[PDB]
Amino acid sequence: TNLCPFHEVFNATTFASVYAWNRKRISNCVADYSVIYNFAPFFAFKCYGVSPTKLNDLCFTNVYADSFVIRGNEVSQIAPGQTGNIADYNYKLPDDFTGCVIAWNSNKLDSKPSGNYNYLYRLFRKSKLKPFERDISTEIYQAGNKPCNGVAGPNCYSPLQSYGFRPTYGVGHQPYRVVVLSFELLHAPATVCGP
Amino acid sequence: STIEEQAKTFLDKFNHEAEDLFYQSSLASWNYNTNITEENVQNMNNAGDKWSAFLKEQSTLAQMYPLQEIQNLTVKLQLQALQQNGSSVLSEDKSKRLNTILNTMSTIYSTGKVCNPDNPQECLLLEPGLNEIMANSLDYNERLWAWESWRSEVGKQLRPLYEEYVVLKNEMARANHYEDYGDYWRGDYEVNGVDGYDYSRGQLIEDVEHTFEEIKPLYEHLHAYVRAKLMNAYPSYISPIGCLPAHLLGDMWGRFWTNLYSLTVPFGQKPNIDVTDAMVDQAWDAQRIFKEAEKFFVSVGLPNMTQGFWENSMLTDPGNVQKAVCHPTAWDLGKGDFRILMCTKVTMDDFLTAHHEMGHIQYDMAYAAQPFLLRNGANEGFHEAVGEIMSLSAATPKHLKSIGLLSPDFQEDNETEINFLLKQALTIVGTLPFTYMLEKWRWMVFKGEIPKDQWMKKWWEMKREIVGVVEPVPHDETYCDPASLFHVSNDYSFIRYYTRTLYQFQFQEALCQAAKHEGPLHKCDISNSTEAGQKLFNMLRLGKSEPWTLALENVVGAKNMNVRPLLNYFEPLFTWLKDQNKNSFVGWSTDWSPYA
Amino acid sequence: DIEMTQSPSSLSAAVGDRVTITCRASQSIGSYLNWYQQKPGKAPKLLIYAASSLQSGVPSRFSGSGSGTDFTLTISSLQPEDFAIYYCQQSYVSPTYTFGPGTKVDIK
Amino acid sequence: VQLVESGGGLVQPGGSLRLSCAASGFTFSSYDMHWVRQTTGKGLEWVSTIGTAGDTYYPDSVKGRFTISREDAKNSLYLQMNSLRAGDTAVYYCARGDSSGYYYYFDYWGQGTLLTVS
Ligand SMILES: *[C@@H]1O[C@H](CO[C@@H]2O[C@@H](C)[C@@H](O)[C@@H](O)[C@@H]2O)[C@@H](O[C@@H]2O[C@H](CO)[C@@H](O)[C@H](O)[C@H]2NC(C)=O)[C@H](O)[C@H]1NC(C)=O
Ligand SMILES: *[C@@H]1O[C@H](CO)[C@@H](O[C@@H]2O[C@H](CO)[C@@H](O)[C@H](O)[C@H]2NC(C)=O)[C@H](O)[C@H]1NC(C)=O
Ligand SMILES: *[C@@H]1O[C@H](CO)[C@@H](O)[C@H](O)[C@H]1NC(C)=O
Ligand SMILES: *[C@@H]1O[C@H](CO)[C@@H](O)[C@H](O)[C@H]1NC(C)=O
Ligand SMILES: *[C@@H]1O[C@H](CO)[C@@H](O)[C@H](O)[C@H]1NC(C)=O
Ligand SMILES: *[C@@H]1O[C@H](CO)[C@@H](O)[C@H](O)[C@H]1NC(C)=O
Ligand SMILES: *[C@@H]1O[C@H](CO)[C@@H](O)[C@H](O)[C@H]1NC(C)=O
Ligand SMILES: [Zn+2]
Repeated sequence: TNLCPFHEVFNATTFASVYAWNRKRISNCVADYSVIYNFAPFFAFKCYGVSPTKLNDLCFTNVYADSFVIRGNEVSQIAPGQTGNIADYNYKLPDDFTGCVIAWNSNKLDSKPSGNYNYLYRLFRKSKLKPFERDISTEIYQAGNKPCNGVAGPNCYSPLQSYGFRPTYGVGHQPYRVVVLSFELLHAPATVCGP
Repeated sequence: STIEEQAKTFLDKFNHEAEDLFYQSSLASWNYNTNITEENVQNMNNAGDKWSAFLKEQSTLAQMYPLQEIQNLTVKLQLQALQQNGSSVLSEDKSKRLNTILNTMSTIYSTGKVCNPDNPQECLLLEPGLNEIMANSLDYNERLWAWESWRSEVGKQLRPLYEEYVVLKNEMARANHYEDYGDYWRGDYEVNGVDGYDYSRGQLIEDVEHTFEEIKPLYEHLHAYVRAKLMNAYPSYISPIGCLPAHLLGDMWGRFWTNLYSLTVPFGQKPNIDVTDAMVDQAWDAQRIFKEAEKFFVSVGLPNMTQGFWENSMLTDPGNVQKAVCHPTAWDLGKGDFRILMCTKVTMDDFLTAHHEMGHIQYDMAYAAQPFLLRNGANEGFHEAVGEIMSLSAATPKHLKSIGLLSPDFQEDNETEINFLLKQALTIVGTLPFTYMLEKWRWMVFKGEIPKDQWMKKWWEMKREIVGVVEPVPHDETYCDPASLFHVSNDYSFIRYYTRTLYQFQFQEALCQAAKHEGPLHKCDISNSTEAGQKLFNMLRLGKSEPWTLALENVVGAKNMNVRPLLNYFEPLFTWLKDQNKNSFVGWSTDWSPYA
Repeated sequence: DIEMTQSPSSLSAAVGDRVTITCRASQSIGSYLNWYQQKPGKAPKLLIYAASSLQSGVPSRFSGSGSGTDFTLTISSLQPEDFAIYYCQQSYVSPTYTFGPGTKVDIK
Repeated sequence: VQLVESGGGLVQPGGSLRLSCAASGFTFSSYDMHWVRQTTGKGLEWVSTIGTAGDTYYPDSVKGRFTISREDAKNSLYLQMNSLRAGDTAVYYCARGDSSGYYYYFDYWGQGTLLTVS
């Protein structure tokens, strides 16, 4: 085994925003999901298509790990066939998903008494999101029939809004770090898997 | 695009920029109520200023979306909340004058001083002092002196600046396309659009005057009993034929009749239920009280309270190191933050207060998922009702015997249980005519059908035909008797109390009927009844998203407000009163006047 | 959770007839659904996995057909040794697998 | 292959039991075990899951209340129940899980045991 990074995605000092979310293409070693079951209690462990118990023995061509921070009540939105603010505008999951979703609370690390406004998410967009494709933009979203020429104001809003996490928030409004694992196969010979 | 979707994109941005600016202000207010310092005041003021500026900007911006072109009955309510101009249509030179008048009223009421017509080194203010002398005193002349003195100095210097207040607020009401300023206040009892559930503003002017007709017998018999039992306390001061003096009701204005209990006890041989000694014997503390109340709430079906509640909420007075305002308050800071501020002492009164306050936190928790503008009670009389019900069930002897506060025999004799219904009738029944009187007078003084010169000719005329109270000494026109009250001096709608008393007992009867309770209604403990909790939760979750008619129907099954549950709850008391009023006189004449 | 519903509530047939029971899901589940038999007085037994595959041991008279959301289980010939309750359960969402309310097959 | 349950009885509310399931005829070190309960009307319901390498899974209902553990010394699976409520009255079965690839199922259930509260 070469220990291709799983202790880096979960132990990163700084995560990404909802509309950014870092995508890591991990297929380089023998998978060691034993550490996944450890590292604090999990608010959710909802592997789809594959039983969580019988991981650690299955040959996967390419693993995709996506990480971002959201609030608690939106954690249930990271699932196939779900409609919501995060699903329709920030992060979309296909209906034929084969992977896992792991969420854990991060009030101690990702919250400040004054407020953490470094985390952003999109709220308004002309059209919805196709599965697994990003959109980073700052153009003013036209809400009427008068072009604003890139100037905020009436019927012309900025698409990104900040969270503002504070330690005294409730469970549903607390920061939650989410790692989603996506699996797929290709015609290339399988080499990235255990003995 | 369409105007239908140009309002959703505005409220979606509003609901995210409002929560953050409301939480900051709420946290600042909590910090100021924990420490009373100088930095805390500045932080609170800054947060409040930012919140007010944001609300004003959004109210000015939101006017571009006409009401007639929008139809969902959910966005429309939020637009109604946001599009209210308020005190902004008036000229800039009039809003400042109105605010100055309001601040002058607040300062005049707060800084009260009678000083007694004697050595001016002995000055007694209202709280404490005047409230104490009206609560635990038996003298006639002293009570009359205090009653006249409070409304002499304060009342004279409060009426001349009340007329301009009325004129300016009526002008603002006309500017907001309303009829009067009273019609403005009867606006939270208005619903349009949903067929079969409409309730016009004027229809309230019927219901309050339709449900009050059949409360007249019970209150008349209670009034007769109180007068008979006060005959001996003040022998040559009250006549059996009619009304009673307003300075002998144990309260400064006669809002509550609780303090007369010690003078009107049914049977003084045996005491009332008081678990105060048991708290000391079993070493009770604040945390135990709150855990017991939480267990009571869980036994019905409602959930626990969050871990943040037990750690971020102060439950005992810190002491001399800090300065805290000891006043039981339930705080819904938003974003999952619920707290309770109360200086707890071992007493049954605090035991029940832990229950009214925990009710508001549960009712606040119920509608936490609704939009920001709809996160409130369906009307103004639903939050203090889903809170006074729990207290009733907690006070029940069965609940106290099921947790270990009384010796487990405690024969529930009818000799004693009638001592508990009368005490609650001295606070719940004795306030409804007062509220109806005050609200009616305020409504028809805003209406314009009571001239300026007849402001105080009609105030004491209503209190003779609706309530049984009469002035001790003549009051000329220059006085202002209502202005002495906290609510008249400031700006607070006062009819919410009536509409509450009449909702809490409806909800209690519905819950007890759902709990398969057999027997009298006052012996009803809704504990260990999941169906009652579910029935209550179906209403607590709605909030303002749906008309209060449907919310009331979800639990009661009646379209509108009713008083029959209230009369059923007091049926044994009413029967006893009938039994013991056979030799007395029931009813009051117009007046003989304490002055002659 | 993904609810599962079954139709019909009850079914009556004689020996040799063909009986079909349909199972409906709330969300798309692909081919992740399995079939169980609950002969009274005993424990449930696996009949068909992968919504089409025939488990080793069960008679071939049982057939599972479906793809997507709505699935069907059909017994071509009914026999007296079939009075039981049949359940459809999901495998797409783990480990919170949820069962259906079962079906009544009264032999008469 | 056989699975035998034990631990049935009556308990007052707030009590605790330690139910056991003994499996024979195969290798316990490979397959994974599940506890599934059945009530009249509500139907079968998954209660607990244990796998090969020290992982435990519970529903939202029975969370922080069940402590499933296994010992491979004598091929026995244990389940400890505390703070039992009135809704835990059911018949409990211990089942074995297996997959022919991506598709997972329960192979064998056994006999079961009864639990009731008063
Ligand atoms: C509310 O119920 C609890 C629990 O009682 C159980 O549930 C009931 C629905 C019923 O089925 C009872 O038979 C059950 O035992 C009561 O708590 C118990 O009260 C009894 C009083 O005889 C006491 O002996 C037990 O120790 C209590 N158990 C505890 C505290 O865990 C409670 O008294 C009921 N509340 C009432 C009656 O107001
Ligand atoms: C709130 O006040 C604004 C003005 O400050 C009102 O807007 C005007 O409404 C009148 C009514 O017909 C129009 O003629 C004007 O064109 C509007 N704009 C201005 C700048 O005057 C608004 O109608 C008021 N809202 C309510 C509910 O009364
Ligand atoms: C994560 O990083 C911290 C800090 O170095 C370390 O103490 C901890 O052991 C790491 N976690 C894991 C699972 O390695
Ligand atoms: C509130 O009072 C406590 C009492 O010691 C003090 O420690 C704390 O700093 C005060 N809070 C603020 C914001 O000053
Ligand atoms: C009203 O708005 C809500 C909020 O999204 C929406 O769900 C509902 O469908 C709307 N009403 C109608 C009739 O479309
Ligand atoms: C509520 O809290 C008590 C004690 O903390 C606990 O026993 C009970 O299970 C809790 N209720 C729920 C529904 O979790
Ligand atoms: C209470 O019950 C007794 C028992 O018969 C009865 O005599 C009495 O009239 C009842 N009422 C009062 C007020 O004592
Ligand atoms: Zn209150």
